Amino acid sequence: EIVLTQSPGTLSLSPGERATLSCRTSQYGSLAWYQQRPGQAPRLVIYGGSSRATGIPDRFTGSRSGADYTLTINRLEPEDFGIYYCQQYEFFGQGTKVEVDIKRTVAAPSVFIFPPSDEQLKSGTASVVCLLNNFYPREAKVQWKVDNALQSGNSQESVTEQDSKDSTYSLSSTLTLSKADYEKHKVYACEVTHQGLASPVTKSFNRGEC
Amino acid sequence: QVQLLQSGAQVKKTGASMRISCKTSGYTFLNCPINWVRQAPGRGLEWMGWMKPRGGAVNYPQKFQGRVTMTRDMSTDTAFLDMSNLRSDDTAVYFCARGKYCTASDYYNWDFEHWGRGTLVTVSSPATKGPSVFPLAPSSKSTSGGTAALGCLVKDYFPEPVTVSWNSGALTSGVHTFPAVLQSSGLYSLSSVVTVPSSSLGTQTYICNVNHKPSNTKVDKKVEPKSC
Amino acid sequence: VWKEATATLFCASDAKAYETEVHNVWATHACVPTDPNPQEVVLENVTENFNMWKNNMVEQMHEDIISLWDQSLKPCVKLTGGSVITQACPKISFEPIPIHYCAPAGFAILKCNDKKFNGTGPCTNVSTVQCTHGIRPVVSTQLLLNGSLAEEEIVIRSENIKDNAKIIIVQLNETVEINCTRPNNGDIRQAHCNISKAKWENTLKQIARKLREHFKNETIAFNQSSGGDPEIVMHSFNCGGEFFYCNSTQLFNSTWTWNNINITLPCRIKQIINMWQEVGKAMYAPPIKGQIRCSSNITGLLLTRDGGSSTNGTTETFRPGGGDMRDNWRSELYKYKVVKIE
Ligand SMILES: *[C@@H]1O[C@H](CO)[C@@H](O)[C@H](O)[C@H]1NC(C)=O
Ligand SMILES: *[C@@H]1O[C@H](CO)[C@@H](O)[C@H](O)[C@H]1NC(C)=O
Ligand SMILES: *[C@@H]1O[C@H](CO)[C@@H](O)[C@H](O)[C@H]1NC(C)=O
Ligand SMILES: *[C@@H]1O[C@H](CO)[C@@H](O)[C@H](O)[C@H]1NC(C)=O
Ligand SMILES: *[C@@H]1O[C@H](CO)[C@@H](O)[C@H](O)[C@H]1NC(C)=O
Ligand SMILES: *[C@@H]1O[C@H](CO)[C@@H](O)[C@H](O)[C@H]1NC(C)=O
Ligand SMILES: *[C@@H]1O[C@H](CO)[C@@H](O)[C@H](O)[C@H]1NC(C)=O
Repeated sequence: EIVLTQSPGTLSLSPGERATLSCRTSQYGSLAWYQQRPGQAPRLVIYGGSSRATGIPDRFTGSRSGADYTLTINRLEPEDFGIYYCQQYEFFGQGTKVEVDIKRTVAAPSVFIFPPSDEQLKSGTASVVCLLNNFYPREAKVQWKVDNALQSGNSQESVTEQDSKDSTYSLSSTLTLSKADYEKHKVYACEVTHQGLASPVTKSFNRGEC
Repeated sequence: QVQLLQSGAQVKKTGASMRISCKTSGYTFLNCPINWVRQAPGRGLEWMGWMKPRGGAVNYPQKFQGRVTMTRDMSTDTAFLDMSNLRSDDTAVYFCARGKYCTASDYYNWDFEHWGRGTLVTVSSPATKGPSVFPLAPSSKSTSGGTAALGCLVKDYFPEPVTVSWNSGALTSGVHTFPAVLQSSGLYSLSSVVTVPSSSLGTQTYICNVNHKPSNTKVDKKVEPKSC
Repeated sequence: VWKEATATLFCASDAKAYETEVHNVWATHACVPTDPNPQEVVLENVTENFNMWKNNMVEQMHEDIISLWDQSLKPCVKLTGGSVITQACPKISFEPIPIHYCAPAGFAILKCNDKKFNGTGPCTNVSTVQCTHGIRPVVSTQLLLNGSLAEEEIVIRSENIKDNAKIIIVQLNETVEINCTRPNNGDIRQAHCNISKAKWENTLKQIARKLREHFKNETIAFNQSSGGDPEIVMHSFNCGGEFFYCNSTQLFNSTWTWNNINITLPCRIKQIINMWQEVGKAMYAPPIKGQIRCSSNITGLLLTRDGGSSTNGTTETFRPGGGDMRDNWRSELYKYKVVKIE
């Protein structure tokens, strides 16, 4: 009965900057804004389009211009990271992701490649692991190559949160193959792209030789 | 202080039924509706309906009608959510929510100031399985500048979670334990890695301690350089 | 002029001192006689604001009906707060009588005379009254019985029609008779309700038209209760001191797009009931022998609109609502407000 259109999909900013979140609705109804941090329940930020909820500081503001509603977050803090949803009655917008973290100097990932263990091969499966360690900012690209063939959709990646000591991220990428398919190829490689690297970095091994 | 206490996480088989609870305190339970809002992994917020503790009156959207039942226990100030014929899609965090404005004579349902912590419900055909722990061996070519990387692959387990520690907690510096990924097989997998001085590889022992409580699987795996 | 106040009103009725009937007994001690010559003063060039949803008269009436039920009803077993009490449960004489609420000295009751009044905001035709009209404290769900009719056309009343969590109070402009009977001598708890099918359906067609004013060019559907206590899923009411629970599915099963037989509702006389006056459970003795029969006028209904989206769109679903007895008092007290003459 009410479609709420949120824009943009993602906002990538630094602390102290201003975040402008948009919500479009052509329908009547008191509009609310929610902040949802990872692994947490949503928190009411704005209600009635422009009023601040309990404990919400003055740097968060809500405004309306006809069908266009805006949530502005001034002087961004790392704790403002999360997904923001708008709402009218029982209907929610699809959300806008706000990416903000603790700033540090650009750090290129240290890349490591791990062949499948002899133990895993005996069980009939082969997992090849590529580690992108201690990098900053978050944005990193991994490309798998098996005898120069670009692997598309058969790998899964996982990323850690900012490191307990140095505020960096680490990423692991796992390429899954059967033992039969693994034994049919020689060169296993992972190409890494990051702003800390002037040119992409490739780490590789040839199956059987070490 | 208004409080919404939700029941523990649940792991369900496809086609099963579930019952989640929300125990309220800090206000007169009778006064306003309880709402249920779900969130599928990596997806938005979806209202499942409201229930009024006064008479147990309900309101469900068409999509949830015939499959969702919202009830309450007035003696314990508890709201319940029942769901039948669970599908894989029903995997979500289920939240109970209450409006900001609530008096003995008036309320506004929709401004959700009060939320429970959420109840994770995982719906799947796979059964409880302990993980296989494989080493991520430190190599000669896979080493630089005095530091070497090593780790362990904690593969093919169900359900979540698994915890990983190194050398019974004695090793913390340089440890990275990655969030688990759900494989196309329906089983979970994760890796934990550590960077150590390459000079210590022949004098220091590296053991990853893996614990999968739902299957009672505890493994201490020694990770060492591959003998060539 | 005058200021909106919360004064302690007094009550008046035509209660009979010889009657053993429960409402008559309560009113003989709590009320004064009805004014033989009541004076109504129509006010010229006066616009006053009324709000049926924030009316303190509703709260006072609610308190009076709770006390009436508490001192009158005789349950075998009562469960409140985890504790149970057993007592003698003889049958009683139960039939609501009209009760008038009156303003004391220094106070007046303002009456809204706007025939199309929606329940909130301004009203141009206002009059000062000493007492309200006679209100029957009818405890029923889904259907409002033996109340007052809308003077012109059907009136739909909601604090906010666009908010599905807000109750919709419908006031009919023509009565629809509901004949209820527990036949003389089989199943002592089996009962039924008869309603003219053609009268009810034409009423539903006109309710759909009034609802469509807030939901332009949309299909209006009436569906059965989505759930809750038996008191709210079914049309519940009193008849000869017995608690009747009627399956209302047949009354709410129609779709209305932009375009003499009876409906027989299956009923049951229940002994285990969820109390409306307070949180608890009450148990009554089995029903009395002979024919238990009463005829009532449906003068309104309580509806809840379905929330969320629909697969097809262009259709709004309405289901019988309830839960709060304050809405039954509100359906009659909507046109009044208490004001201080000072
Ligand atoms: C309302 O009517 C529709 C068909 O018009 C039906 O599918 C639905 O079950 C009814 N309401 C419920 C959920 O009982
Ligand atoms: C009732 O009518 C008045 C006067 O036209 C208007 O101000 C008010 O908003 C209406 N109430 C509702 C609930 O729409
Ligand atoms: C009011 O009653 C008349 C009959 O006296 C009827 O024609 C009219 O349609 C009623 N109003 C509504 C909206 O049902
Ligand atoms: C509901 O109405 C339909 C007409 O669309 C009718 O076929 C059916 O018998 C009704 N169900 C009941 C209440 O028996
Ligand atoms: C409808 O019910 C009334 C009693 O409430 C009865 O007099 C009448 O004959 C019934 N109509 C039919 C067709 O049976
Ligand atoms: C039942 O309906 C008929 C009309 O069909 C009406 O005359 C009669 O008075 C109603 N029953 C009672 C007990 O009043
Ligand atoms: C409606 O009024 C009639 C006549 O006073 C009475 O017999 C009937 O029981 C009343 N209905 C209810 C539910 O009080």
